[PDB]
Amino acid sequence: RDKAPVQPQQSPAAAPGGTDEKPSGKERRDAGDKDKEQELSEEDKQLQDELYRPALEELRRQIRSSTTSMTSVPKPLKFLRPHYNKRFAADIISVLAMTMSGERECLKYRLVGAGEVAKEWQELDDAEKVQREPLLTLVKEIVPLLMEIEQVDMLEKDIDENAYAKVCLYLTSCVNYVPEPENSALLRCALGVFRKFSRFPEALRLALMLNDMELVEDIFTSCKDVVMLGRHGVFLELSEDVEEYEDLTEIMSNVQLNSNFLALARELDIMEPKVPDDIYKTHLENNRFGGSGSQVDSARMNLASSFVNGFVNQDKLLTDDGNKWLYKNKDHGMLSAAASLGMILLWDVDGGLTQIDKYLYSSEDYIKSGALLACGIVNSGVRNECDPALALLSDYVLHNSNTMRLGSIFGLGLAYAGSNREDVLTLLLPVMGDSKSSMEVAGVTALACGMIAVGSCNGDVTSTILQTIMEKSETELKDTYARWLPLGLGLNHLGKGEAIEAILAALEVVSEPFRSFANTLVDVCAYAGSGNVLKVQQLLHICSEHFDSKEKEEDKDKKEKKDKDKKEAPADMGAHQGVAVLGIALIAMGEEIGAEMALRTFGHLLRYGEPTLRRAVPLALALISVSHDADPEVSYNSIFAARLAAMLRQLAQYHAKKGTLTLCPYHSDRQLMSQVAVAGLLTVLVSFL
Amino acid sequence: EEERSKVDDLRGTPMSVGTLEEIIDDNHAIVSTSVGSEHYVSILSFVDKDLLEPGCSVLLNHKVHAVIGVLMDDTDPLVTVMKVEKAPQETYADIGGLDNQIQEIKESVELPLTHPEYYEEMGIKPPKGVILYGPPGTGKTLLAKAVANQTSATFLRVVGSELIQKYLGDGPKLVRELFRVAEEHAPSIVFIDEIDAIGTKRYDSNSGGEREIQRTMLELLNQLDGFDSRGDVKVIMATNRIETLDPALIRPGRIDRKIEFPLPDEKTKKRIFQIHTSRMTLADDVTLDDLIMAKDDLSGADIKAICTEAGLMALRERRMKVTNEDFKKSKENVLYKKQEG
Repeated sequence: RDKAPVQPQQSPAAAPGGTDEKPSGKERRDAGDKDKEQELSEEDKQLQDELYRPALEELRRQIRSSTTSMTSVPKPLKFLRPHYNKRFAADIISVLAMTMSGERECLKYRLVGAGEVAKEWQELDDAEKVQREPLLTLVKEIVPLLMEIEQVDMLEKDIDENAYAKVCLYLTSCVNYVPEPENSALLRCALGVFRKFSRFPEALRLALMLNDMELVEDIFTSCKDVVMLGRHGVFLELSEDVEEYEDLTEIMSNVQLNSNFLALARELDIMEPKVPDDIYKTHLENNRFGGSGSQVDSARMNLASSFVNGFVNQDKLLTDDGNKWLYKNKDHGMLSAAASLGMILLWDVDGGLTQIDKYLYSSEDYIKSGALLACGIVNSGVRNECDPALALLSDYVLHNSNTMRLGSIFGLGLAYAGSNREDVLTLLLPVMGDSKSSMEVAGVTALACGMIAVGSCNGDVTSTILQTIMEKSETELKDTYARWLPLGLGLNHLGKGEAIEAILAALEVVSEPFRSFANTLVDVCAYAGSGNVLKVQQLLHICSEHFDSKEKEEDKDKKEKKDKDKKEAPADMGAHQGVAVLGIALIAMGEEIGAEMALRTFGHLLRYGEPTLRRAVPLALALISVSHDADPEVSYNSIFAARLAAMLRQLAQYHAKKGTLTLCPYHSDRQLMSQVAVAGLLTVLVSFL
Repeated sequence: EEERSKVDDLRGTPMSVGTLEEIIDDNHAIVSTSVGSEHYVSILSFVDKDLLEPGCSVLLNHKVHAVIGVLMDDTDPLVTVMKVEKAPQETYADIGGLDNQIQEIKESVELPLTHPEYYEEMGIKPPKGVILYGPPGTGKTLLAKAVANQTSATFLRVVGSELIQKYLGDGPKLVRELFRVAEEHAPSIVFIDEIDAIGTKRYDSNSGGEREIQRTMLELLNQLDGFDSRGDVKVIMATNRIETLDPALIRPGRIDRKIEFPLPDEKTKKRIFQIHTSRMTLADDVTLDDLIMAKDDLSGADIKAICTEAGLMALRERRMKVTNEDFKKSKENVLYKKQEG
């Protein structure tokens, strides 16, 4: 109707006209009024007036909430103590209490730091449990633990909307936009409601982000309570890091309850179903052995081809293909070929000893040292290959068993990940105290103790890596030491959630840009990735640093950091000119499934002229795809037809055919512009089943 | 560095716009540009002397008229009619129950680009394209297939031979560039909607006779035949009347595929209907089944557009909710639309 009968009712100040007009306005409050509430300029004078004055607070929050305010709007509701499935309930509850209580939670969440906003927050939580459309109420009620009692208060009936919808969008947006400390509340209260619930790989991805040891005991009494079985042994062992299968095999070495979790969840039963079934359902032919194994000769390309043939795995045929192929081979390639029988067969525990045993203790140092390297390759649960190598290791400067130290300290780094294995590190004290002029002694020292030490409890600054810091800064020689020791330093820094070890090594370490490059290595490895863009604008500024190798690793951190929100991962690094930066993006594509935009970047990155960068393209190019596939390969044949390029092409052919185990060895590969002695360890980036 | 501050004087002060025409094989390029002015340019920079090619434009000095640089300029009606871009939001999950029809073209939309390997592992080379058809008026339901194909590569949809029939040939030529600019955009996909060539008879503007319109379609395939073109542009083609097309279009391509569009059945109409009313809130008495259960031989467009009549009166009352009391009674209007119209 017209506002002529109802409009001058705001003019009197008598109590009965208010106490019946406000219930009369409550009936018309289903649409608020006729219109956009142009009573405001006349009824804002009624502020100073004071029985049913909380109903006057309802009118006042109704009209101030009706037009616009950020702090004075929820003040009549916090003064009101709301009192006295509907359209009106959707109005004053849904949009008005959602937006109004939302700005009260934001304004007091940023302002003060009461219980009133907790009571209103639980009331709105209950009202949106009535409304039952989550998603927006949830993401609003994150920013007020509050979210803990919100989840256990909310979770009674609906499982997959809160679990799938809430835990999907808030897990992804929590690692994406939100900083870290509330993600622990996600993980713990999600451990509560998922502890109530079935389909346990939600809790196993909670074990992925948590890395908790109680969780695997609860999910093994519960996932033994739910008797597939060896398959969750498989992605259990794939999912788990270095620590919790050794803590798991020690507390389950105590209890075990059927001993089949000691069978599955240490080793050997992720791997017993696969390799026969790998032979069975797949049938791989011979003309890539012969054709791709025919790609000419030259003891390099041929040597690489042995590696390519070797990583073929239809039987361990290229293993037992005669003799005179390794006799053509030379020292560090003899390491690569002695380890290549390791690479053909990362299973066959009993067959590993009886195949490598001919090449064990042979006439050649590289055959025996790469042979124990192969013993470290084939398995990770044997630990009886240690002692024939372990006993020999000491040489005190540069004898044979230091190369067995390289293959056996590295291959034993492949072998075990304990709570903290300490006996092998007490063996590692005369290794770094030995300090051979061979790089990969301290190389596989840092990398191997890092593989022992990735997933440490927020890292540690213990005397192991503290000792290799002090003995690192002891000798400033052969800067590959100053690169690959901060490798294993940052590997021990992995396992962090909140580590101040960048500040600790910042105080101990920093100097002339060898150890400032150590500073940027700890800066890389301590910062795995979250919504933490301040180090990304730090990346923007110190990306322009005149020393152009802290540029290399510091800009190289990007594929670790933004690996999930990968749409921003295309950047203009190719549009820059510091050619190692084009190398950095060339790393940053990598190996996943590799969409058309990535191969489109390999359109330009495929065509470059420097042999380390033209060498650098087919590696990640054929890692990212594990004609179509062979079309860029024959395009590389069109590129060259140097020797490096030929080797790079061979590597690409090999490629053609946050788990830390796939995170380490390519950052171990990042110093490739060097000797084949370095490439003797190039075959230790064991990141594929 | 210094070269930039050196040849700018030779360029300087201004430079004209020429039209690249022909070459003396010594690389002295004879051009006809307004008005018909020639020149001879063998100059060392920025060329790429070969590929600038006859039938293009150049930029000439004043003294004396040497082309020091070239451009690719469009704009033009050529590039404009192909694009942009788009990828509308609809998907191939929208049309259910016909999956047997799209699962056929699934490998046809998939195998090029995505999942290419078993094409060349078989090595049998099936890059033959597709043809489409169906009753009564369909092909936007096939656009519901085509709106899904936007997830891969790049696409252009064209309608008819109309650009030829607007005037005496003119040849195919506007189709020629549209065919060979798809080579410029290759790999891509191009589709022509509901070929009306001899299906429809009369022309707009001036055209004739039959043979010049017959041959511009005959050249359409004969250019696509082709001699000898690998270029894809995987060719999608459709007309809802299989009669009027010259049957010889099938054998060169697409040979293997012309999709048959089945008319909707009872449960397909049920599968289709709720996708619309999912967003439009129905009242309590509204039921999907009974209405379309009694109604026969509908179209997906109608069963989509039957909800719009309730989007009037309920929106005339400004109501978010559909009412079957209207949706029944208002359906008579769309029923009157099919019955009397």
